[PDB]
Amino acid sequence: SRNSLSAQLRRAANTRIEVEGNLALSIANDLLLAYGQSPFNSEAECISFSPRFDGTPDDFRINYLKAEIMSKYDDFSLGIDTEAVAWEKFLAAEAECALTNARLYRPFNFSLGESCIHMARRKIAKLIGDVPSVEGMLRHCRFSGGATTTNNRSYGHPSFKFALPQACTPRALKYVLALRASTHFDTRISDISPFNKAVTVPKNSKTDRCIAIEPGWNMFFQLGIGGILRDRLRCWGIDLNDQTINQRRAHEGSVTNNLATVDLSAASDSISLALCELLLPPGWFEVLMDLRSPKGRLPDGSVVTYEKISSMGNGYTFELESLIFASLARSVCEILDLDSSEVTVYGDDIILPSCAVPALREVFKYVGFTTNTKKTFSEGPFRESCGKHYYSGVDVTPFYIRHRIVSPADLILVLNNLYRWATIDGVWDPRAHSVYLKYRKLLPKQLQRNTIPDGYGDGALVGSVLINPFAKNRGWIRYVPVITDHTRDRERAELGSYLYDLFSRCLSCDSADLFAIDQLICRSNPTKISRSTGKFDIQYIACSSRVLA
Amino acid sequence: ITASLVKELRERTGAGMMDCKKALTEANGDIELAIENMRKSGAIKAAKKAGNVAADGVIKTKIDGNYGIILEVNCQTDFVAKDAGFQAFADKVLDAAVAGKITDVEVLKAQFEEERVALVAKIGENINIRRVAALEGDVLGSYQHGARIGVLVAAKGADEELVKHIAMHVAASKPEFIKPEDVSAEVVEKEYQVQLDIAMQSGKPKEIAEKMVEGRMKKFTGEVSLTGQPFVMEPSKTVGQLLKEHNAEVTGFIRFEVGEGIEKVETDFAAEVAAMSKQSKPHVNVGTIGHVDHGKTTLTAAITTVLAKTYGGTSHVEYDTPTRHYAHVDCPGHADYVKNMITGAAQMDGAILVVAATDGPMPQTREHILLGRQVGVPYIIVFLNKCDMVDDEELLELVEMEVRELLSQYDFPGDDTPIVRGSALKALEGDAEWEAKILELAGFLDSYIPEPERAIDKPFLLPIEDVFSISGRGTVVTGRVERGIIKVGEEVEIVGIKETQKSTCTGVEMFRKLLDEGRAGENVGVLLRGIKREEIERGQVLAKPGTIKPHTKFESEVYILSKDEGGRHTPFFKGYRPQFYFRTTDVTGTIELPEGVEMVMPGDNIKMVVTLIHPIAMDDGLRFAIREGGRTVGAGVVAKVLS
Ligand SMILES: C[C@H](O)COCC(COC[C@@H](C)O)(COC[C@@H](C)O)COC[C@@H](C)O
Repeated sequence: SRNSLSAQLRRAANTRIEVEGNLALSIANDLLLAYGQSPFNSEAECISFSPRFDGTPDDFRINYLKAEIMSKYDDFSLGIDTEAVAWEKFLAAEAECALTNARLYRPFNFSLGESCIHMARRKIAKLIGDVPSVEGMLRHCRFSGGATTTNNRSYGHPSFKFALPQACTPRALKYVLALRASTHFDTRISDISPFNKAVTVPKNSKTDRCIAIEPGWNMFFQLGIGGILRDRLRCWGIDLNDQTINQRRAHEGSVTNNLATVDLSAASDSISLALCELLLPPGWFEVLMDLRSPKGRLPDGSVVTYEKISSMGNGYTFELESLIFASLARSVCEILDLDSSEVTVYGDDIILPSCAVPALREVFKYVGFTTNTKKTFSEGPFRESCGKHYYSGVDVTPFYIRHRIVSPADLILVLNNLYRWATIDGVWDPRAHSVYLKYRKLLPKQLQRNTIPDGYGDGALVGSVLINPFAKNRGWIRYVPVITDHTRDRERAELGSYLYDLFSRCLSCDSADLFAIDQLICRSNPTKISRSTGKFDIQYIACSSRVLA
Repeated sequence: ITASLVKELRERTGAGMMDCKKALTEANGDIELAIENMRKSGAIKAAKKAGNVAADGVIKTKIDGNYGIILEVNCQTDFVAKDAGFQAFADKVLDAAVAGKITDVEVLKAQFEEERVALVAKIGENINIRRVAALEGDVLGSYQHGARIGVLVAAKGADEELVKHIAMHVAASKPEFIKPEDVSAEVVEKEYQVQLDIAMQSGKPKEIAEKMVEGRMKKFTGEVSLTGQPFVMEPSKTVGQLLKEHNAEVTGFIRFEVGEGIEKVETDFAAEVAAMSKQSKPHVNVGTIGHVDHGKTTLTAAITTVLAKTYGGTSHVEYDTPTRHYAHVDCPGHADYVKNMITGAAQMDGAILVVAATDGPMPQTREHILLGRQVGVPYIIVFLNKCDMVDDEELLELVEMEVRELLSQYDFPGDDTPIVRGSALKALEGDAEWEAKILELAGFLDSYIPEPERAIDKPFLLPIEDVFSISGRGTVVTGRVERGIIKVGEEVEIVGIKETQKSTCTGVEMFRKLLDEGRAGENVGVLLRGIKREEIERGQVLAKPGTIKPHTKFESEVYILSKDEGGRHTPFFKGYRPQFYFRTTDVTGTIELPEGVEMVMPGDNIKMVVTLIHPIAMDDGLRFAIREGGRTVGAGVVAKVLS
């Protein structure tokens, strides 16, 4: 006997979207029709459509949306085993490193590959020194919020990493022991084992992605290495905390054609032990070898002895590959008389002068990397880096529908992505609008009208907040209801939480006005654990409307 | 020509000290001719200041029935804008405009030119009447948002308060037109032919770009017109909808803002100092305040130069004495300094009031001093500049005494204020006799301004960030020691939010070591005897017993961020209820606005009396943030504890 707006909204959010067939596919096909493109004839066409890198930007932008939009949809019935496909590639890459490890440890003959290794070795040494410093490890070691061999996702919070004894490899034991000696708290090891756990996460409709879950103490120290590398790379003008650098350089390359964007075909699994030993100072290599996991256990129980140095889940992998790709790209520049500060890297994503590319491909073949010609761009109007895609200066970044659209929140996310893609300054491209209004009708009535401004997430439809009948101005602040994941409280590990806090606080154009003000805010937040139930809730947040022109 | 006589001509004239000495010279001891000579020589003095950029001043409005006037009068600094003499001028001009329905700015100018010249004579800033306009209608309303923004509104079928609210809106949202249709339809068809080129380059169909540009142009025209704007006192409805509800109509409106469309040439204090400089341990914050022509910048360059030469070594300047490091800012603007002070971007331990002995105090000199009083600057030192251009030493004594009495009038120790008699120019040239004065001034900074209190020397205080129950050990709170020292065995109080509780420190701890004590600056765990985890929470503090108290109600000085500073874009009014952030936590509160204030705009300085939902450990000087859902929109300083 009390249907408040808040209860009404919650009821609406907890219904299911009822529709015949693949809703995602229907939305995408109506979108293509509205832009005068042919629709996808079948699910098979969705994942195998190639765009043409010519035409006006308008033509290309929708054509590219077409090639991408259902590229990652995870609910097709094509009988593709995306896990088995991944494990196949995983074995192939490992076999690849095997060859590389042997060729590189193998004995006047002259070579671009060897020369770049020689030059990169010397430059890396100047950059990172002989051995990782104690000060750096002290500043950068920490636990992450991810799984470890002992902690599944729900026990992933750092407080549980201090609370539960973590595993470690034989070579990492002395690191744990040095940590243990330095504190009165006791740090416990659950088991000593050389195995990490290999598994698959989603990537696209054709194949999963292989990753590793590390022993937690190893991870703790890997992150130390990762942090140090990230600091040092700044001296090469590479900031691994800022993806926008690469994004802009991609845009620039799409206009000037003087910069190339190079995609490395998951060569984050092709970094061989041999290459690292040749490029890194012996002190560093020893440490990388101490902290990696030498072996893996696959989901089916079979084991692997790793030919590569490490894989995506390791806490220094992202930084190590950045260092390795950068140093090679910069030596290729030196070799060619190009300015090596023209090189930027962000993990897998490399940007350097278009003229260097052919030489880079040769060096990369030689060190056991496999360059994907289709995603490497050194001419033509198109470039792409770090999530942004450009065609002659025009932003043509697509959006993706990843999952079966089931709940109103799913549909709102899709509609909001359409909005962001199809509007300019809040004004709709009429072609996309018609599709948006059509599919908006599938939402429960109240959620059709409940709008928020852009930049406030996807718990409601992006639109104008001033016409939202559910928005309420209280004490001159406007509050708007948004859909959230419904959760239940869990108890935090009390001592684990204390160590996390104590460890974190002990491990340590701006106007002067808002700078001193920012200093006011305490940045630490108490540990609070929740489990999400699968249901939806409603929460009121403070909102500012879009500004006037 | 005695000093006594010059004094006589001074208080009869308001003219500079030497101007009187001089005019009493070429007129013999005849005071009356002197009056006339100076009054005659005023024209050129005003003419000389006339090249000075003057972008400050006031907006004035006055309504008499259905006729209203809005007026702008400029000057160089907001100190002079606040001055009683300037205010009197502008009110006189305003009254004349209304009475004689004068809307021609040139008639207005010409009619007051004599007073203007006489006002510029004794105030020493370029003062000018800028523009004047009039508005008529069935019902007239006005709003002044301080001195900076003035609004006239004419309407029909609307009551007095409706019009007032519309005026307040116009002041905040700056509509250009009344209604979308009113937009110079020929000024947007070029911008529509400019816009559709921009759009139609993607190769996007003719129809698409046109259609999108059209839609864009429609809302662009809405936001620029009254009718189309969200009403500031109820943004879910436009002013147009408001008007229909009242069967009323807006006839016209006028919005003036001081300095609108005048350059806005910002100054780089630090660089001007360094420029001027070239051609020629405890940390203490100081600032210069005084008249634009009296050599504050010259003095600062002389200070940096002489101290470097002698002792070796937020647009600010730095310099050192043997015992202190100084940071030095200029205080050219009242509102600007108040804002910097509130946000913590600036904070004087002492002020150097710069007065040119050739003139002596200006009328606005009290405003300069009053600022000190208002932000509670503990100490003022005076530098009498341009002393080399003064012959009679007894005239210097005349100026000295004028300054001392002004200081005492505002409760500064005028009689005990150090006053240096120097010359920034002569010291900057290298004359040692004058460099000696600079060193003397730095001696006073050293001796007269006490070294600010060090955190370690204050009573212990730790803001509590989290609380834990360690099985087998007890309760531990974590935080950074804000001040003082906590030692194992000492008693502490848990202050704020709840009733105050007492406990005993049984340990102090860092990740790597157990400690006997925790000291200001240090991040630690403090172990407590007896007390349970659920009896403590974030937002409370640990303190030496009796050294801090919890309060719910306080007077504050508050700065509200501007839109561009990432704050609000709309104003708020009487019942504003944001979060107040004290040290580690948001606390909900209600505000009382000062008498006569009804609207607060982004970018405003304002005093508010705050009342918190629960108590918080605080004393005078505690800085806080004002927040809306985690976003910072303002900043405050606790000025006085209440209930
Ligand atoms: C005991 C501690 O406070 C200082 O060194 C520990 C250590 C520093 O890294 C050194 C580097 C791998 O060359 C690891 O040393 C173990 C070696 C000698 O086998 C790691 O420091 C990070 C912890 C203590 O948070």
